[PDB]
Amino acid sequence: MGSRVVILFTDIEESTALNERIGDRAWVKLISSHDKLVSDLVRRQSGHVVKSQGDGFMVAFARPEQAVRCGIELQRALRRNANEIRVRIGIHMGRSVRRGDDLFGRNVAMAARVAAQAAGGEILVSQPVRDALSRSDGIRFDDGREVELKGFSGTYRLFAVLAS
Amino acid sequence: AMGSRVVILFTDIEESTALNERIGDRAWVKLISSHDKLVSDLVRRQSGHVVKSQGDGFMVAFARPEQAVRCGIELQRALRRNEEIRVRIGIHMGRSVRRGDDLFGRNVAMAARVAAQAAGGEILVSQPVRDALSRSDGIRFDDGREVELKGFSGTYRLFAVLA
Ligand SMILES: Nc1nc2c(ncn2[C@@H]2O[C@H](COP(=O)(O)OP(=O)(O)OP(=O)(O)O)[C@@H](O)[C@H]2O)c(=O)[nH]1
Ligand SMILES: Nc1nc2c(ncn2[C@@H]2O[C@H](COP(=O)(O)OP(=O)(O)OP(=O)(O)O)[C@@H](O)[C@H]2O)c(=O)[nH]1
Ligand SMILES: [Ca+2]
Ligand SMILES: [Ca+2]
Ligand SMILES: [Cl-]
Repeated sequence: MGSRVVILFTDIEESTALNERIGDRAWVKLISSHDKLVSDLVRRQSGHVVKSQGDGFMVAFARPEQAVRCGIELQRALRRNANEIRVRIGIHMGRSVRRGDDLFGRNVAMAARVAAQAAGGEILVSQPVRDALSRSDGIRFDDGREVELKGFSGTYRLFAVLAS
Repeated sequence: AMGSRVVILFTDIEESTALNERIGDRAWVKLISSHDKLVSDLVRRQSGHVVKSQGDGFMVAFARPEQAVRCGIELQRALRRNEEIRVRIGIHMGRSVRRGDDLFGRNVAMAARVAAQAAGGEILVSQPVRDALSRSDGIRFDDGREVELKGFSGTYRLFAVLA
């Protein structure tokens, strides 16, 4: 049930406080610019922005390498811009159900919680994504850390992407 | 805060992930599709407009606060009539920027925080909503509770609808 897909979630760290700080006029411009940045970078990695969930986006890729490369590029771009917003990025892969312009299923929820575990400026991936990229000549991960994810039983090991 | 005055309602299913894990994707997708249909129908009955589906819920715009509250009341009633789904409902009003079929601004964020504060089966409204319904619209509230909302300074008094 469901087609295999790689799901990437983004989320701006403390976006409400930011909005309150800079005001709605500045916020609308900021988020408009951010939307364009993400959309552009996703299309460069042949991804698809499924929808804008909260202060971020749900993005679908066919291959985990594309998702990680996208996340790496986004974090680089946001760092360049600051010279400020920090974004969390989470990536998970598995089967999920398509419904119009949306994806449903436990693996969508899992991807969202992986992103929620990430610090601002960090890209976290689930164990299946890390394992799928175990032999990448360019992508590098840390040793991972164990967490429990809301709504799920057991423990999960999440891995941070180490970019050059 | 900028834009036009709008009443924003958020719905959010309580512990939807645990529910999904319990019944599986096949059953969950069937359940959420049914739920989407239910919410859409009830929103339209009160002249509301579903702006988008935020998480396992919806962001909905209404012109008047009584419309939003009546929608919430009817939704909670319908879910009770009904694999059990409990939903938090939060309602706030204020100026927000409406562009590209979306709503932006601090009052959107505030509405989301109000919904997050609500218990499953509860309809919580901000003080501006409560004050706007002081007239006999056939709606009653509790005495309110004072809480901190993430991202905002100070406290806010939120009122539960007594249906
Ligand atoms: N919770 C929720 N938020 C939504 C929804 N739709 C749009 N949003 C937006 O998502 C934002 C929610 O902020 P959060 O990400 O939960 O919290 P934050 O202020 O960024 O703080 P962090 O915990 O660091 O992320 C609001 O500003 C809303 O405008 C929705 O359906 N549910
Ligand atoms: N966090 C987050 N979730 C999203 C987003 N877009 C869609 N979702 C879905 O919304 C659901 C979020 O789960 P939560 O509402 O935070 O948690 P829950 O399991 O319902 O438990 P509660 O805290 O009681 O609501 C998941 O099923 C996600 O797949 C998004 O942009 N951010
Ligand atoms: Ca955020
Ligand atoms: Ca929920
Ligand atoms: Cl979590």
